[PDB]
Amino acid sequence: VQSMTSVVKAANFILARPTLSKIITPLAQKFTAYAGYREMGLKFNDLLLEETPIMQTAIKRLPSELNYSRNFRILTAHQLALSHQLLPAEKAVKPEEDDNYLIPYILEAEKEAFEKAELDNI
Amino acid sequence: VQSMTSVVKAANFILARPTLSKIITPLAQKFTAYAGYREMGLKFNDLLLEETPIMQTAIKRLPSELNYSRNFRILTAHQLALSHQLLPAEKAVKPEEDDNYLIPYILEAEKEAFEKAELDNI
Amino acid sequence: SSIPNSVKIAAKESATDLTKLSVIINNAGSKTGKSGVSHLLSKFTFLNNGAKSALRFTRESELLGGTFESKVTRDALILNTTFLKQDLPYYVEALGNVVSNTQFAPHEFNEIVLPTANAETKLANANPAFKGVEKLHEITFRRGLGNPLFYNESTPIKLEEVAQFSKEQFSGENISIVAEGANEEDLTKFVSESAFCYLPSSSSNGAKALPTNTFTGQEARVPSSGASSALIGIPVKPADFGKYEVLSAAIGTSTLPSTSTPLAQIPGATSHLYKYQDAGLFVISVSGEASQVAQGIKQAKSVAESVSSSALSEAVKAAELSVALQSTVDSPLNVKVVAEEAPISKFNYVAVGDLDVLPYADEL
Amino acid sequence: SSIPNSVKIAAKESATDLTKLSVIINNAGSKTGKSGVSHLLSKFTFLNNGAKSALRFTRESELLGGTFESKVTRDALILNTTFLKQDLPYYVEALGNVVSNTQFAPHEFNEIVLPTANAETKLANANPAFKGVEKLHEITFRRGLGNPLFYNESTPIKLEEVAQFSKEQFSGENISIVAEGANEEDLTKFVSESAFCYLPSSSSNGAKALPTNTFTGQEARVPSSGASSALIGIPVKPADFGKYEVLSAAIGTSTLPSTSTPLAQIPGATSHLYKYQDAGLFVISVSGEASQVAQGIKQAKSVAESVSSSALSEAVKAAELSVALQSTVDSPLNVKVVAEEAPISKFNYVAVGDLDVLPYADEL
Amino acid sequence: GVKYTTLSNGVTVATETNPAAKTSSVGLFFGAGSRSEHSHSNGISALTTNVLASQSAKGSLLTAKNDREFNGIIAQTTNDNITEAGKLIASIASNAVDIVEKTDLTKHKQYLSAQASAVEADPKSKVLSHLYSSAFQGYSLALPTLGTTESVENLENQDSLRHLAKHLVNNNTVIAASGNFDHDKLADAIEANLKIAEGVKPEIKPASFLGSEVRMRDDTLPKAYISIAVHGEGLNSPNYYLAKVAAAIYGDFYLHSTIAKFTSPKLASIVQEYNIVESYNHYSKSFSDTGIWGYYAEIADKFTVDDFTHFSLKEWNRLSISISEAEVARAKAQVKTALAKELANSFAVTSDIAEKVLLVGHRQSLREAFEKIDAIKVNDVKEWGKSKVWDRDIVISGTGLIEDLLDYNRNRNEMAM
Amino acid sequence: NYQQPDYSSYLNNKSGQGSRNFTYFMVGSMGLLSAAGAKST
Repeated sequence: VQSMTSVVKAANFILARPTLSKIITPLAQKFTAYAGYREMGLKFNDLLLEETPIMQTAIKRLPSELNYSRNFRILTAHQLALSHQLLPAEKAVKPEEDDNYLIPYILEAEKEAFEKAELDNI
Repeated sequence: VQSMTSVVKAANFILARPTLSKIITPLAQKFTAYAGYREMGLKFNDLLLEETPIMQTAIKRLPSELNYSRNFRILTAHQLALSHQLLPAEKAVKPEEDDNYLIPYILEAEKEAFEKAELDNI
Repeated sequence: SSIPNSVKIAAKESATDLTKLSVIINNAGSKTGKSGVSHLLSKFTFLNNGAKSALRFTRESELLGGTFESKVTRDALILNTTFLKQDLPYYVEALGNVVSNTQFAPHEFNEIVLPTANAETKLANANPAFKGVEKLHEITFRRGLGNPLFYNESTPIKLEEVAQFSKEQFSGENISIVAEGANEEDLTKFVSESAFCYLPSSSSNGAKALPTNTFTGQEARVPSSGASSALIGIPVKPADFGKYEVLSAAIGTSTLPSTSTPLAQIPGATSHLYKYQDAGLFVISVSGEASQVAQGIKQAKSVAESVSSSALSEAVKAAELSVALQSTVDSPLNVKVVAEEAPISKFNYVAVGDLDVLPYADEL
Repeated sequence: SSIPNSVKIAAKESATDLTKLSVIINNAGSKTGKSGVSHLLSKFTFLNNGAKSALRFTRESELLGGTFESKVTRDALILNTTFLKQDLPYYVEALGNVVSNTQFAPHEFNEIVLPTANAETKLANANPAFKGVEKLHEITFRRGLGNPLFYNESTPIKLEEVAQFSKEQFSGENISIVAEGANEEDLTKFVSESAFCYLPSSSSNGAKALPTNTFTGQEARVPSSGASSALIGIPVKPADFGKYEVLSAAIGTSTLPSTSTPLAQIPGATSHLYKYQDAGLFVISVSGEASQVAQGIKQAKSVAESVSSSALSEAVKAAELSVALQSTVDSPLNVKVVAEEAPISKFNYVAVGDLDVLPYADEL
Repeated sequence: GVKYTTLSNGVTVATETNPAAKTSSVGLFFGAGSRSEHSHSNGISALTTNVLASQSAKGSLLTAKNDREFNGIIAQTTNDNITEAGKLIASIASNAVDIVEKTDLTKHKQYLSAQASAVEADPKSKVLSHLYSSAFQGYSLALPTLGTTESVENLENQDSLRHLAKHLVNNNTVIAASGNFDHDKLADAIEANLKIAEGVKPEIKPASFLGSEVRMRDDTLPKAYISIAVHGEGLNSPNYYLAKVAAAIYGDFYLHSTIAKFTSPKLASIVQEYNIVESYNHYSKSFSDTGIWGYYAEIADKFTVDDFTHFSLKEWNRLSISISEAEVARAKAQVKTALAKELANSFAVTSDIAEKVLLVGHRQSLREAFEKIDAIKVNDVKEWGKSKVWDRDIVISGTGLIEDLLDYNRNRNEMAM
Repeated sequence: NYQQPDYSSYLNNKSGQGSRNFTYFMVGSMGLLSAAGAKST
């Protein structure tokens, strides 16, 4: 529901101030680690709700290699959920591998949608 | 339901003998005239039940000009039935135009189907 | 006038209260780059900018009542715009942001430029005359001017190629701004304060197309469904553009739809002199049913030759009219019509459609 | 042996207990009639008969374990059949009812002969080598042997044309029955008592294809998606079939898949001598990626010439092997391999695919 | 230099002389199109004009202008050769009857019949041509401008000679010009060479709009071509520009254009959610006293014709309600540019000046038209929408793959909610 | 294009915006009579 643009704006709002970054960033890292999605072979962007015209547009706009890697990650996560087993730390998605690859495309789609809404509303 | 081949066979079975042709042919002509389909712009073949794979195949193989004429005749009949009016004798389908144009194609399709059934049944 | 980048600027008054401003990229046409890159670039050119997105710029332009178009020619890439005189400072600025800092985003290459380019190519090639003309260029000019005007899948193009063809092109020397209904001083000021002044003075790695090297006598045949066509093409030096123009006006030309011309008496026939910077191509084409075209092209050939010089003289004024009509701002022409004899013995021939019916070059 | 209709009958023993019986219609191939009628006729040939419908004949043949096929070649229309020796009296009779009294029903023209022909044409032309070979024939022989081997929509064909091309063709003089694994006397008796003896002795209005009239030096280019190709074609008189065959076997040929040949050392390259009654075409083809093909075709050309006669001598035995392998019953050949020098200076050239990369004839 | 000149006879010479015109053209027009024909003589106006335009020209380009209402011959030449072109047409016109008397119409009739058939082949021209007729069935305005094959074949020199003598008269004829030339020199040249018979202006045959649907379902075509329009304001109507502004609100669209995804009109964004339509074109065709306002559309999908008509007509409803100021500002600007674009070519303005001088008796330069359009507020458009669109009768035409085009009642009901 | 069938006799004699107004009147009357009957039931 929340626009990816809004959450990115809030994250940059916080990150611009070390007073809050030094407090929240460790908490955010711990919360992402405890979220449990990495151990299933998923990156943050894979969890995003696809069933949204903006999101579907962004995925359709994704490069072939990234799209195939995402397909494999989703399939692996589904298999792990089905088998009720998790990857070990060796095979789990390392924190540095959460590259937020899909955020640029989603932000571009959101910018296009917002421009459309702004222009047609005048 | 009855195969067009069977009815054609029976009609030729009768027509081959003047003893029965001289009796039935006038009756058949009067029955077709009184059938009331001619006054609606329809030929006998237009009345045939299209919803049968053999009939659909026969129609599909129909020449372009005959197919278009049949489409116009069917549309005219639908319009007349809808408007509850009939063509006068001048515009009605004269007996000589009941050319049985569709019978050859239906018979070809029936022969193909019968050959298939006979061959695969051995 | 010009700016330090050596950008040529020409401006003259127009009949109506309508500024027509066009940017002619001298050698960014289909002749210069890899076959078809010019067409794809014409598709990208307005689709994004550093200053404005596609949606914002298109919406603002339509609100302004203007029209913007990007047409690819073998010589140059033309960016046409037609807007009210009031809106000049906007569109010129936009064109600046078009020539430089164009985004070239992949999501546009895959969504709005490949589908659009393929649709345009299919629509144009559906006409056998255009397909025949493209083949005739391909055989008459082996490279450069022979490159197809539109993108084709037979020559895959990667986005990076288009992006690298926009750069090292689009240099100050390599573009010319032409305006009808705009004051030259005002346009010069706007261009100077626009993005154009950030352009490279001279391209470091410009393509520098090789000499034309016209090849005459070649023939080709292009099987095609539907309407057939037959075309005859004479390569010409620039100095002869006059002669052939007169000849065209003598027999009949597409630019001058007019019955009673010698060529119009045979259905589907038309002539036209494609003009370029260093070479030209006089094309006599017949289109329609293959059986009709077979005799029509031979009659057109017999008409192009055997045209009397006395009758050719009256065609001088019609040729001047045709040049003036073709003198539209995007493609200015300085052609001296002379009425001298124009040879045809060096023709190339191309047939499209029912190749079984259409004749071969040895039948003329 | 022959029957009063002048039908030529040849029969010889075969290695296996498999009668291979073929009917070669001498000049019913794509060379003779309107472009493509031979292909459509090949589709029609087994699709009905006066004696047997298509369904009954196909079902009975499959019950008999035999195979029937109709392949169109530029010279002749071949009707192949392969069946156990026991089933000869059936199939020969069938072929009679195929050559004559074929129904030619429109419901088959629109259902089974246009879709099948179009599918085969698309499937074959998908291979750039085959498309290039067809174009190379079209440019080397402008008519007759140059006619495309398959039906194309660019030359519409009406059923009446196919029916009228079956008649006035298919004459006793114009067909030859060739059998492997069948006694000539028995086959002669069966043919005499079959429908063949009802054929016209000589066609009243046979096409009588005009002399071949080979045209050399011409080049063409066929843009295409996917794999590219480049072909070089030398027209040859029948008496030269030996020479070029040896040359082919010297450099490497499709009929003889074998590494270590001079031509095989460059990927995708192969040579083949198409042989016909009155003319032949030696074709050197390279297929694959356009960039690779561009240099591959030049290397193949440089290999075709400069081949030492001493090295050419060893190729004589391989050429005899290739002729024997190509001596399949449907296309018998009598070729005297001689090993003499074979010129290549008179080559035609055709490129398919990424025309931007592939070279032109002037680059060899 | 729009100034007008009236010769010793009642012929008016209107010239849009303007420096910096690339080329100049002169044309003599008489107000007799298909409007002033009848079914037996339909196409005679085009045939007689083609014969005159087929005459030899002294290096000039004679072309025939054929239209529902007006019809004439136009000569285009370089600015220095305009006087010769003027003297030429006067020679053509003064000798019109003599030329037609000896002229063999067989070749011209073939050319005219070929034109008419070619019009039928092109789906857009067929749909529009049928559309205009269906709206005006029963009146002469329903006749095709170029006529029909069977109608043309019956034409004879007597038919045209009767036509010219009825229409080619001083009061029913105008002379148009445009380009860089002196007006007086052209007028003097014409007066010394133009000799035509006097006659009363033929009363313009009346025509009335009748909402109807004409379907030419053609299942062999690759796309469905449809046009839907209402009784739009014609010439000499105060809303003439207002009708054009309303059309520009919905504007044009072409699915395979780079501008498709970024174009302003609301309907353009709506149709792309399913790729409903490949191309559509809103227009305001205006005749002497009657006009047709609507759109032409080509649908490349059999299953989306009803979807398009529903959405396009639903968008028409917004003319009377919820029409945005931005749209009107866009439409006003777009029409002004489109209006100026039409008048760029000297040939185009020569046709235009002849049309107005005949069908309305006066002409407005771009200065006046811009002053009028600029004054169009949102309210004025909304009042026009209620007057001419809201719940008003539509006329429907369609040729290809029409099977999905729902019948008239469905489409017409969408015109109100 | 062609000659349309003559509808002269079928054409209504009444005004362009008036006949649709009368159609509105009776369609709304039918709707509100149906509403009254449904209310009663």
